[PDB]
Amino acid sequence: AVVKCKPTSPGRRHVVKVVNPELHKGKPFAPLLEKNSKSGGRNNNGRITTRHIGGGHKQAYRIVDFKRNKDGIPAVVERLEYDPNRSANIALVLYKDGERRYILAPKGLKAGDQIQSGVDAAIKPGNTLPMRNIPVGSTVHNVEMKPGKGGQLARSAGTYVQIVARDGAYVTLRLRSGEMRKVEADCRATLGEVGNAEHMLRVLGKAGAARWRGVRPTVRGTAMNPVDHPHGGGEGRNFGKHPVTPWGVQTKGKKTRSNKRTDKFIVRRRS
Amino acid sequence: MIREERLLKVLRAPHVSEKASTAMEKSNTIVLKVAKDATKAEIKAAVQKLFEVEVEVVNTLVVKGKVKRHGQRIGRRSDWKKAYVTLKEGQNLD
Amino acid sequence: MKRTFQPSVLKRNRSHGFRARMATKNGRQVLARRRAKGRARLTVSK
Amino acid sequence: AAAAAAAAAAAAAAAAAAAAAA
RNA sequence: GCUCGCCGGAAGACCAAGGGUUCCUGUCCAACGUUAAUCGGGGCAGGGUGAGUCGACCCCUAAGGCGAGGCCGAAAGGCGUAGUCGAUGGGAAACAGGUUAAUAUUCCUGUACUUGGUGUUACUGCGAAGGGGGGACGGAGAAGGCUAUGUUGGCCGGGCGACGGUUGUCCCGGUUUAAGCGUGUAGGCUGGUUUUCCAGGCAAAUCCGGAAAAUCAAGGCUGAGGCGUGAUGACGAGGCACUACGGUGCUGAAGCAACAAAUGCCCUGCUUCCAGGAAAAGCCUCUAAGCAUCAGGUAACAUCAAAUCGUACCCCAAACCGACACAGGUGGUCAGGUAGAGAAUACCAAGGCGCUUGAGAGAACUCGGGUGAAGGAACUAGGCAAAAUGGUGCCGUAACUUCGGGAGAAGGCACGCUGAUAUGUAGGUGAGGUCCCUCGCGGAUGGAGCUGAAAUCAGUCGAAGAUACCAGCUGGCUGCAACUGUUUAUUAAAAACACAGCACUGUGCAAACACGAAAGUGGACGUAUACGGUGUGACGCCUGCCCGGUGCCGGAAGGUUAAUU
RNA sequence: AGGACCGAACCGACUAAUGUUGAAAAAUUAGCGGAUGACUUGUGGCUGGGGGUGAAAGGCCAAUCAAACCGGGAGAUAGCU
Ligand SMILES: [Mg+2]
Ligand SMILES: [Mg+2]
Ligand SMILES: [Mg+2]
Ligand SMILES: [Mg+2]
Ligand SMILES: [Mg+2]
Ligand SMILES: [Mg+2]
Ligand SMILES: [Mg+2]
Ligand SMILES: [Mg+2]
Ligand SMILES: [Mg+2]
Ligand SMILES: [Mg+2]
Ligand SMILES: [Mg+2]
Ligand SMILES: [Mg+2]
Ligand SMILES: [Mg+2]
Ligand SMILES: [Mg+2]
Ligand SMILES: [Mg+2]
Ligand SMILES: [Mg+2]
Ligand SMILES: [Mg+2]
Ligand SMILES: [Mg+2]
Ligand SMILES: [Mg+2]
Ligand SMILES: [Mg+2]
Ligand SMILES: [Mg+2]
Ligand SMILES: [Mg+2]
Ligand SMILES: [Mg+2]
Ligand SMILES: [Mg+2]
Ligand SMILES: [Mg+2]
Ligand SMILES: [Mg+2]
Ligand SMILES: [Mg+2]
Ligand SMILES: [Mg+2]
Ligand SMILES: [Mg+2]
Ligand SMILES: [Mg+2]
Ligand SMILES: [Mg+2]
Ligand SMILES: [Mg+2]
Ligand SMILES: [Mg+2]
Ligand SMILES: [Mg+2]
Ligand SMILES: [Mg+2]
Ligand SMILES: [Mg+2]
Ligand SMILES: [Mg+2]
Ligand SMILES: [Mg+2]
Ligand SMILES: [Mg+2]
Ligand SMILES: [Mg+2]
Ligand SMILES: [Mg+2]
Ligand SMILES: [Mg+2]
Ligand SMILES: [Mg+2]
Ligand SMILES: [Mg+2]
Ligand SMILES: [Mg+2]
Ligand SMILES: [Mg+2]
Ligand SMILES: [Mg+2]
Ligand SMILES: [Mg+2]
Ligand SMILES: [Mg+2]
Ligand SMILES: [Mg+2]
Ligand SMILES: [Mg+2]
Ligand SMILES: [Mg+2]
Ligand SMILES: [Mg+2]
Ligand SMILES: [Mg+2]
Ligand SMILES: [Mg+2]
Ligand SMILES: [Mg+2]
Ligand SMILES: [Mg+2]
Ligand SMILES: [Mg+2]
Ligand SMILES: [Mg+2]
Ligand SMILES: [Mg+2]
Ligand SMILES: [Mg+2]
Ligand SMILES: [Mg+2]
Ligand SMILES: [Mg+2]
Ligand SMILES: [Mg+2]
Ligand SMILES: [Mg+2]
Ligand SMILES: [Mg+2]
Ligand SMILES: [Mg+2]
Ligand SMILES: [Mg+2]
Ligand SMILES: [Mg+2]
Repeated sequence: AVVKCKPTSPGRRHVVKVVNPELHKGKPFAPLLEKNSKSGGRNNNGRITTRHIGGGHKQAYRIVDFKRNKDGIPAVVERLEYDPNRSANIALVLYKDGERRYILAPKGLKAGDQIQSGVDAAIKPGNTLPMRNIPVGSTVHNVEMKPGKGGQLARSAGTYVQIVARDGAYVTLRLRSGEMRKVEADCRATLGEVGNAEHMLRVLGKAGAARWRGVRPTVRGTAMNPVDHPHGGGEGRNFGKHPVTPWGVQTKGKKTRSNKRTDKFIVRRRS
Repeated sequence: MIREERLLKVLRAPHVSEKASTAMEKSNTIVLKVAKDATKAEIKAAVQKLFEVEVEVVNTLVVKGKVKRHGQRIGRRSDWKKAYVTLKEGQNLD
Repeated sequence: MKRTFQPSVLKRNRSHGFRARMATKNGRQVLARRRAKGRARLTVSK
Repeated sequence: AAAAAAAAAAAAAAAAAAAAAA
């Protein structure tokens, strides 16, 4: 669980690891691995397009199903594995006809149970079935947006999203940020939350884990020189202008969502 | 098989030296000076059908020439491949 | 101190060499200038 | 023989800001 | 040529990226060397690199680059698909001795190995731009067996020691021998084998993967090292001789054992932690488009072949970069004895160099240095400098706290040498001999020899026993930032910055935002427990009042108003 | 186990003298800190100037930087020398 460590040093005073001991060591099951190194935010055109990204450890992109294409057939899980890319834990699964895929772990998936991807699915945490057939009030993660594109909704390590009602061929989704989004009936879905829900309890502890995770030291504003950021300088500590981004837009509450495109799906934003 | 027209151009001269005057007797080897486009085919077929003698195996290198200064202006002598040609047991040149 | 220039021909002759200045556009606007004076050491091939 | 005639070192403007008169 | 200095994890040897005759002899002294010059990295003339195995080229890919098409852009161009490029990494090979004034794993005797087409010998499922297993991988510590080397003894050869001893428990020197081929090793890995099946691996698969059923105690994989064989050869202390007294030719015994031992091997292993640790090819293997009793296929062997280029020389330097033969700057490979924990440091070997101006006298003064009567910070901005402390074993050790530290707190004592406990034990290694054995590189087993600290007690010596080198100044009361870190190369390491933790706000994923006019590209092959922006900086207690100015958020009855009209 | 300690090579540049037409256009000597990590490093690919990169100093982008350097309009212009 949330294992604490002890003050053996400067620095190591505020660390707490999260150990799920069911996760096996050894090797990841090799024929669903490939290579995706990091460009440190540098795009193809050579500049920096997202800041503070650079450094970290070499990671391998596990091919993850987000589709559950093999409907109807049953399967059993094999193992639970530590994912390198997303914060969640992945489940190495066994299809009955012989393949192996990787499904994001529902919070009840101990090492040994079974999952039935299909329209004929049971209502158990781990299944997958389109959204005509979820009974409402349920807790559904791994939600798509279009009929077969891939899940992009509630895919993080601790999330879950509610289905709240229905109207016709539209079903109403209360997301984790609390934005009611109408969506089509065919978009793929699951049951239950996701597994490593205590991931938000884990704190980093030292600068070492920030560099290991990949995030560089973000430079704060008011000490930078006044050519290279508009929070500039001043001999002393002076700030008294409006708080802005590096490109002139002020930040604290100013909307910069700049669409009139997906208005006809979004019911109401949050508070 | 290398044609005779290409074969007849591949040599300039044998090469007098102290290591030639040791490799002649104490190991029975000869010291050519061939053209720069010569491979071990173009000397293994070239010691044979030009003295009507035989050969064991051939070796070469690419000597790079020195830097001379005639007057006060620099000068670069032409490079030239030096070939070592070992002769078989029971062989003796003219 | 480590000086202004620590040589490495394996990159010098591909970041300054003749085919490098022939691959781009304006390298053919430097090779189109060195012949006006007529440089006998045309570029940095040895 | 012969020889050249050197010149024109990077003479560092011959001074720091030594004469601090303020 | 002899002393004498000095380095010896360098100032030694071989190579790297680099340089382009500096290497070697024959000369030559004008200029070049912060001098003279026979000498020189200087001129001048000649001589000097050898390969199926080392490396490059080449077979294959990473980051990227190029990139027909295509998409996009005033045009050039810009990314980008298939591809084809791209080492610093992945894939064939081999070594030991001799040689010249110079090269040589390349030349020579010696003996090995691979990879390609060939012709035949019997064997007759090859077939692939496709399918799978592999290559294939992080960090830390921890052992286990081991050698490169090191020491000692046994042996062999020489010598009886310029001055008191020195035919003895004495002294010197030497004791080396490889890949390859069989040996399957201490150990590490993993349950194998057919019977039939199967929504799968793009299609088919006899290959994987899965479902069983029968059935066995055991199948291989993986490997360092030691023994064998390589081995009558080579070297080999040195004697045997003449010649160009420089050399060389001709001979040649011993070649054993034990212990010590890595930062080198197994190890690309094991354990275990989280930040979760490349691809593709060579290879292993299965199949279709294709097949014909053909072709191809490995089972043989006689072969035939296996290029081209790099190879000299210096390589932490007088040969590279720094304009100079400049206290400068750069990476990888090997570590010898002796006290020590040790690649530090000290003195040494093998090898190297003794620093391109030298002699003379011993002024002020400058620099680098040793010691000092007495006083101890009186000096001065300030103990800056210097001095002093310094090593293990054991005793001993505060307020204060986040319980970890403070702390090595403070301060102490012990220590050199000889003998005895024990003629060198406690500890390890371990052959004699039985012993049984699935007989082998096996153990049950036993102690020869070998090495081996500290301890204690006695004695003695020194002014001084961790004696040199080496090797923490410590407490007291404070601000400041929590800290480890990092920055103004070339005056500023700080109170700066950055950090983890927090707070807000933006962002529903074609995100949000940024670079590019666009194409796309990052974000992210991620999905609100995620990302971006800003604010302050661990935790501990805490984060009060005000929305008038100012911005931002929503709200739209009215006033207010463009383009149009 | 450790951004743990003491201390080598390696880095790093804090203190002091020397050296400042020095040996060196930033270094020697003697003391110093980090020294299994946010390290250091070999070689190679990427980032273009109102741009990059930056633990952000207005520091660095070939000894030059509050807009590098190389040609050009350049015979810019200078009411000042
Ligand atoms: Mg940031
Ligand atoms: Mg932050
Ligand atoms: Mg501005
Ligand atoms: Mg102020
Ligand atoms: Mg370039
Ligand atoms: Mg000495
Ligand atoms: Mg040297
Ligand atoms: Mg020369
Ligand atoms: Mg010479
Ligand atoms: Mg002279
Ligand atoms: Mg003279
Ligand atoms: Mg000479
Ligand atoms: Mg010379
Ligand atoms: Mg050759
Ligand atoms: Mg040969
Ligand atoms: Mg590419
Ligand atoms: Mg391109
Ligand atoms: Mg085109
Ligand atoms: Mg290629
Ligand atoms: Mg390479
Ligand atoms: Mg390679
Ligand atoms: Mg090879
Ligand atoms: Mg030599
Ligand atoms: Mg395959
Ligand atoms: Mg490792
Ligand atoms: Mg040994
Ligand atoms: Mg030995
Ligand atoms: Mg005597
Ligand atoms: Mg006597
Ligand atoms: Mg052997
Ligand atoms: Mg050599
Ligand atoms: Mg030097
Ligand atoms: Mg200079
Ligand atoms: Mg030593
Ligand atoms: Mg030393
Ligand atoms: Mg000198
Ligand atoms: Mg004096
Ligand atoms: Mg003194
Ligand atoms: Mg005295
Ligand atoms: Mg005194
Ligand atoms: Mg006194
Ligand atoms: Mg005073
Ligand atoms: Mg006074
Ligand atoms: Mg005072
Ligand atoms: Mg002091
Ligand atoms: Mg001192
Ligand atoms: Mg104060
Ligand atoms: Mg500080
Ligand atoms: Mg503060
Ligand atoms: Mg520090
Ligand atoms: Mg820095
Ligand atoms: Mg400074
Ligand atoms: Mg910061
Ligand atoms: Mg601050
Ligand atoms: Mg208001
Ligand atoms: Mg306001
Ligand atoms: Mg408003
Ligand atoms: Mg620094
Ligand atoms: Mg400083
Ligand atoms: Mg120093
Ligand atoms: Mg240290
Ligand atoms: Mg440390
Ligand atoms: Mg600043
Ligand atoms: Mg400033
Ligand atoms: Mg600069
Ligand atoms: Mg500019
Ligand atoms: Mg400008
Ligand atoms: Mg003009
Ligand atoms: Mg003018």
